[PDB]
Amino acid sequence: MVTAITIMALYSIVCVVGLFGNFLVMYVIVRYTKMKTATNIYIFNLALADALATSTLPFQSVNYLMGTWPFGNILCKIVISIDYYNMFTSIFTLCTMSVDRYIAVCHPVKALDFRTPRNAKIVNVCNWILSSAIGLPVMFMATTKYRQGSIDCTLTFSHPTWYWENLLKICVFIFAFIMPVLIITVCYGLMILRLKSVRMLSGSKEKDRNLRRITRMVLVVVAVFIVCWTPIHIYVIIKALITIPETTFQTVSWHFCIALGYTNSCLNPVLYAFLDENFKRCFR
Amino acid sequence: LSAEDKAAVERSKMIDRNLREDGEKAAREVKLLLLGAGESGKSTIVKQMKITGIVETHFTFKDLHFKMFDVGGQRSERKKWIHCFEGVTAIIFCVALSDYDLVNRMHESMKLFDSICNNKWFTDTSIILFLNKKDLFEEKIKKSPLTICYPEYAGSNTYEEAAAYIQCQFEDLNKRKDTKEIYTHFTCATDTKNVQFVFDAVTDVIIKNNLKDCGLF
Amino acid sequence: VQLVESGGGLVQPGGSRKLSCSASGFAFSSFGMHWVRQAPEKGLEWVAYISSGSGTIYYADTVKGRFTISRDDPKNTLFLQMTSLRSEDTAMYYCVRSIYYYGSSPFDFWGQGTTLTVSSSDIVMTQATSSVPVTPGESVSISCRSSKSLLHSNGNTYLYWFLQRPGQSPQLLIYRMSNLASGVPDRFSGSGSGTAFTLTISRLEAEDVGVYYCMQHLEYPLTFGAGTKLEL
Amino acid sequence: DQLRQEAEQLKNQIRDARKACADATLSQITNNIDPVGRIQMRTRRTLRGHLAKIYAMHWGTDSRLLVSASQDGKLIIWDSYTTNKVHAIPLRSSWVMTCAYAPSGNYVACGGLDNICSIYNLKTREGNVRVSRELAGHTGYLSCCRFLDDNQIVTSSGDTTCALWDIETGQQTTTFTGHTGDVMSLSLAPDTRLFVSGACDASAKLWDVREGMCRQTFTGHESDINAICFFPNGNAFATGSDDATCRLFDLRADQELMTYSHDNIICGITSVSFSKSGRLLLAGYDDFNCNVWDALKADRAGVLAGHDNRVSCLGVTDDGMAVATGSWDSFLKIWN
Amino acid sequence: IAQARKLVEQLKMEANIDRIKVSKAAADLMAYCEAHAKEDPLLTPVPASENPF
Ligand SMILES: CCC(=O)N(CCCCCNC(=N)N)C1CCN(CCc2ccccc2)CC1
Repeated sequence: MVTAITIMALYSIVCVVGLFGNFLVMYVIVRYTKMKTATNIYIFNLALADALATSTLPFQSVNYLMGTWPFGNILCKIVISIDYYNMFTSIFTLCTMSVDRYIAVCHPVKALDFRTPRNAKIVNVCNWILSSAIGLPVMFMATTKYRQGSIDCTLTFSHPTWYWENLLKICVFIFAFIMPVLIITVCYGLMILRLKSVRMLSGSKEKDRNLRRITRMVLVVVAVFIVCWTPIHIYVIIKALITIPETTFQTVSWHFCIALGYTNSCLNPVLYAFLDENFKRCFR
Repeated sequence: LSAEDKAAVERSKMIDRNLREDGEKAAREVKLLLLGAGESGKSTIVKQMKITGIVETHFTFKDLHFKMFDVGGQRSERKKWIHCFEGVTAIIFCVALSDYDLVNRMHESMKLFDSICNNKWFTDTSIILFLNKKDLFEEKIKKSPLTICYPEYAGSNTYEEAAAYIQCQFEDLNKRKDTKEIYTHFTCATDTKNVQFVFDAVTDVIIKNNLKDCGLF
Repeated sequence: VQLVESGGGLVQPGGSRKLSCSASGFAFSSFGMHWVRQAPEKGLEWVAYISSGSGTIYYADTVKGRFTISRDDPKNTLFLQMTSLRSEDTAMYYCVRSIYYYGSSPFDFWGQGTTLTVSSSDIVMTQATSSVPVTPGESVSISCRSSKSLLHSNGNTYLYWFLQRPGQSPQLLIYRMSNLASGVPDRFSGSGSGTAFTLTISRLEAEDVGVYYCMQHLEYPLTFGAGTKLEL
Repeated sequence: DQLRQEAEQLKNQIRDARKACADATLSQITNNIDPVGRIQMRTRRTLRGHLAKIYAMHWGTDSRLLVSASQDGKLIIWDSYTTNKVHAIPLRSSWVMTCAYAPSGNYVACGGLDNICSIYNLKTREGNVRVSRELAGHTGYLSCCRFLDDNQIVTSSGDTTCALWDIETGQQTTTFTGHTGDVMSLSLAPDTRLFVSGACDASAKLWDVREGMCRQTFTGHESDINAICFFPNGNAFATGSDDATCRLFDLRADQELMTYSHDNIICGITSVSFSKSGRLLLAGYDDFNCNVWDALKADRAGVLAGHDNRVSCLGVTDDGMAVATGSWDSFLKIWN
Repeated sequence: IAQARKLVEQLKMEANIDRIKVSKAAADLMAYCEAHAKEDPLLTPVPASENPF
């Protein structure tokens, strides 16, 4: 099973890169800048959520390598719950940052009222609460069932399995892909439309170059989100609607999609922090 | 452990939250340093916006609270207190268009603008530039040529051409043209459009500051 | 400054009555306020307390739950709401100002007090000399004996000395066992260590004879002393 | 108008008279004693309540409370032992360049770009801090204020003059007009019978509060003097300047003893203070960190690097137990 | 032009000062530093028993 070893190596390298980048971002944030502004608060929260999410990855890697869960019921519950929790926290932090920048650019006189560090902390805590609203039912539902020879972790408890599992899939698809994509796309599109008219970003070669760089960065962020989050949701829906016989190709495609999903967690520190112009100035 | 100091800590926390509330209320404000040459049109623009070392002027336009600091009343070295105003949102520089043939005075305003436009503290504080006394400019160009002040001026002695030349000469004085803006407006005495121009420039500066804070800029 | 009283009168036991203390003459929103009562046959006793901004409220065990203390900062008025009164609550309720910061002088001003009548781990201090007659000019010593070490870790012995003139509200004489209050003549003096305290008066005269009380502030509930009485 | 020649002649006479007395430099005398070695100082407390840059501070004579003035229009009084805030005074004008805490602890003073030394009354009934008096009469920004007692106060404004006020009456009793530049600092001798003012003409002066005459003038700098502080003995002082050079003068010899400079230091000095015994010499820089100069060997003895911006103010308690350095970072650390 | 006379008279008054030789003043400063170096809680770090911070 060379493909299995390749999948394990891919999982391990994704986890290592994500951990390293996230931890370096948290280090730079906590020593040099020291969370003095709302944007640094959001970047720190996103990096923390992504690091927690990618710390889950090698557990799944060893689970796939051994074909069973050896870590026990408590560890299964905590791993699954923090995986879902960190996914939701990362998604909602991305959406919050998009809305924050939209308000900063399109409603500046009111962004004076809103965009304070205290309001940033309040919104952060609220987002962690909304993420707990789905991270808790994993505590309420997850269990390490046993098969004839296999041991797997599932998230189905109530008798209406067809209702409940499909409801969970629809809820995650709607409140993790459709709504976040719509909100970040709308916010960033409106922000760029407004920035096309600012005097500081129009009227000369270098000013228009700066505007072009800003819109390139925004498009890169949105495109990375789409590319790293669409395949996994599409695959989940297709598998939920298709018999999809369990051959090697299905497993390889699923693990490739999962690696792509965690690629967002590994790339967010680079896009949001290492291209944060404050970080660039501190690094140059 | 903290026998009576519990109430002291409670008072400390109460006055701390009062400090935080006052700090937020002050961050809502937007400040504008005011400068200019001697007997310029600064008092005029103060009178346009209806609102003994420095004089602070507070006024509100379209749910925005402006504070204006007239500092020209301090007869001391400018290099020592000019770092107090670092972080001011913009600078409102007043230049009289009718003082190109008085004493030279236009050159004094130009050298002041050069000296406090390339300042180490105001390296990114965008300057809002006013040019008062357009009517006297119209009166005097027809009889006093602009070559009195600018001997190299090769152009027609019309109000529009001379005004554009003076505006370009003033906007040529910022060395870092890719860092700070210089908004220009010829002060008109109707419909309070001057405060509208100030509002637009301040909104642009607020947008730029928000972009810098967010990291996009 | 000025603190007034309102809400007294004879009350049928088991009823309810509200006492109002409206302050006029100081920044009421910055002072914590206490209620202190004095039974006709007894001495001062602590009742309740509110911090500045109503962030902390304490009650004595004998009135805990039954009573309710509240303040109206915009109106500059302090309310004590008593429910289910009993015959032991007949007293005269003083309204005490108190501000807490480093170097402050809490309990400095005492209201005139209302005289409500009802028909029909606690640091205990003793004052053995219940009364003593003297003459003007004599140097007189009054001693207070605590029951717990009042000397906190930070070196501040929390003990206060009050003086109650005949038919008057008590006034602060000494705060933290050594510091004189604002306006108190420099003849008064206080000294001693934990659990052993002394008030010394030199060249005593008239209009200084009354009942001298001894309070701690180390931890609630605040406890007064029996009160040494001077007389001519 | 030939008296300029006479002025030059007396300047040359003064130079020759204070040149004859130069038997030996203080470094030559002091080279024989052992150095104080590296001194570790750590931030015991950090006082974080100011939202703008801090331009001044001052310790109480009890060496526990300190008042700090920032541009956010606040004059906070801290209890340094427990970090609690004792008072938070809202200022009339948020443009404040100095503050002073009275020796008795009753009063505080505060001034700035408004040309007014407004003094505040702390220990009063009503439990609030109320403006006791607003001393007006300066035609330039105040740079430093120091209390002689609860009765009098000496200011130093940007109108090139220092003045002595009578707080109760509010009117100047003495005026010191000998400078030719902005008076950016001021320091009272321990006996408060004479003080020194550092001006932007690169020359300190030795004033007499009783008469109002400049006894001695100490030149030797190359740029504006930003700070000054008497030696605890009361017979010497050290001045900070914009040329990254701090030098220790001497009233009795009427000269400059040595200079505290280093080639790696090019940032000017914003504040100077002395340790309790005078052996050390703290000095704040624009380079965001302080330097503990050895006042007798001219060598360094440590660095106090904990700030993210210019340390505009710096002060050693009267018992010498701590050093408080407030910076434009809007944090006011306390070293030891 | 009275400032000329003001300056020359002030310089004349400042000239009549009994200077002390630099060695004596330097020795006095050194003596003060040595005598009071024991009561200097910044030079010699006192232990945390009497260090209020
Ligand atoms: C619809 C998406 C989905 O099903 N999952 C999330 C995809 C992971 C990407 C996370 N990216 C990020 N936080 N930035 C689930 C995939 C499967 N895992 C399974 C958790 C598990 C399974 C077995 C053993 C241990 C843990 C849950 C999330």
